[PDB]
Amino acid sequence: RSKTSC
Amino acid sequence: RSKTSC
Amino acid sequence: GAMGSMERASLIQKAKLAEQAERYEDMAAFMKGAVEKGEELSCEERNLLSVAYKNVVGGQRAAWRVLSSIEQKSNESEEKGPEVREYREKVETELQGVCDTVLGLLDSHLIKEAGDAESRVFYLKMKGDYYRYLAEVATGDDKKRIIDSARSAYQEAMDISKKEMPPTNPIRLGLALNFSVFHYEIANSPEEAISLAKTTFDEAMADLHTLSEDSYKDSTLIMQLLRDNLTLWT
Amino acid sequence: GAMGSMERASLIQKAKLAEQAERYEDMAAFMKGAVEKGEELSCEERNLLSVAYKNVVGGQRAAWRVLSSIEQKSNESEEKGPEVREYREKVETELQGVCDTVLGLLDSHLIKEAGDAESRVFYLKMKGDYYRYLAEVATGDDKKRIIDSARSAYQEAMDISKKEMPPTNPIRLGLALNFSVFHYEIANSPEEAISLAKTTFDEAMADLHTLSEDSYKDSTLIMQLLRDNLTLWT
Ligand SMILES: [Ca+2]
Ligand SMILES: [Ca+2]
Ligand SMILES: [Cl-]
Ligand SMILES: [Cl-]
Ligand code: NA
Ligand code: NA
Ligand code: NA
Ligand code: NA
Ligand code: NA
Ligand code: NA
Ligand code: NA
Ligand code: NA
Ligand code: NA
Ligand code: NA
Repeated sequence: RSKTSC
Repeated sequence: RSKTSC
Repeated sequence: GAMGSMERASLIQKAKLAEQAERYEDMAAFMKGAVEKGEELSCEERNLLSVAYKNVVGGQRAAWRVLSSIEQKSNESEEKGPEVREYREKVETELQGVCDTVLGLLDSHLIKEAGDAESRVFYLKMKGDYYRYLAEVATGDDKKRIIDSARSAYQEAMDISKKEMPPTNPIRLGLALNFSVFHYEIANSPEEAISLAKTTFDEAMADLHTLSEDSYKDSTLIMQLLRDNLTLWT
Repeated sequence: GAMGSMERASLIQKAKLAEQAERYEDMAAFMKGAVEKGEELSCEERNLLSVAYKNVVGGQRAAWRVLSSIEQKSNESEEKGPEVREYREKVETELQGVCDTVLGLLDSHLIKEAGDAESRVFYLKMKGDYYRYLAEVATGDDKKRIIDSARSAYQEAMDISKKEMPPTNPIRLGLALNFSVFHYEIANSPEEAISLAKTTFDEAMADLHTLSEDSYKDSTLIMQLLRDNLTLWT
């Protein structure tokens, strides 16, 4: 999975 | 913590 | 009930899907719907019911403990108003409602229709468990009656399980595990807790030789939980 | 609203308690109540709003993916009836409702009152994010309009952030991160995704020398997420 902002 | 049944 | 229009089989199917999705509130509502169809539950269906509500109340209990800890420290400390108490009470009330819902299903009418040892002990253990969760947050006129309701349910389950099941039976083992935790955490009886855990462990150990490889694995898993508690308590 | 009778400050306090208890649905409802008081949100309050709904929709998205996978395999396979589709649709509808709720708060009236770059970019990025989550489950007449709404919101946020913020600004960095994921996952534009992630990373790298130790740590954390994606995509 591509990471998005935490 | 005391363990209880899963 | 909002599940009154759905087929029993479809409710069971969707409970299994919700479990796969880790949607335990949905799972619980589906299984509540299935129970309210009025037919007895199979072994697999009983376990779905138990898994669903255990996860729901487990999250509430964890949240309640966080908030109670914050509240206890506020009472040691700058005054920040009623908000901590209010929100702890909100979570507490929601937890009590789930427990009441489960106890209502057991009383109407799962227990009275349960005649086999495996079903009756299962439901009575559940009754003890959900009174125990009520007892964890009780601080009032009926904390003692709640504790005695948990004890009474566990005791009836124990009496049946000892007469009707082998010492390695996983339901018997999980019941004794939880009743020993009741003794240690709720009833202020750590010696009773330790005694029950030891005796339960030792009697199961002596019966393992009768079991298949798969049943051996099921029983030793729960025996390890008894051991973990004995190590914590002694 | 059920929060209309609670003080704004008490809603914020309880949002922080719910976060500590990992009660993110409660957290979101508290922050929705705070927004509906009509005052602008501070930086800390904006982050509470974002954390709450991100966790709520994050759980729904994870559940939707599990159920969609099961549904896709059923369509490859024995027929088991409408239940998988029905339950996937249930979760999907609940997810769309949360997204609509967030977008409603942004449109009434957070964005129009947001004049500083740090608030306006924050809210526009959020608008892009929640249209992106709608796009993930869209399969209809308006999938394209939903995608263009996400793109348009992200683009406006990008234009402001490039004019008004340094390349290491964590909001700018997180916006570019998520817009690059939009390009890769939603818009079928992997080359645009890679280009944006690289350029964003390289321009931040060249600005790190201006930062405190603490800001350096904040910026490099997000730069590592850009790097992780570039490694996955190339
Ligand atoms: Ca019967
Ligand atoms: Ca303003
Ligand atoms: Cl509250
Ligand atoms: Cl459904
Ligand atoms: Na039927
Ligand atoms: Na019956
Ligand atoms: Na207060
Ligand atoms: Na027997
Ligand atoms: Na020890
Ligand atoms: Na006020
Ligand atoms: Na305002
Ligand atoms: Na079916
Ligand atoms: Na600036
Ligand atoms: Na690679």
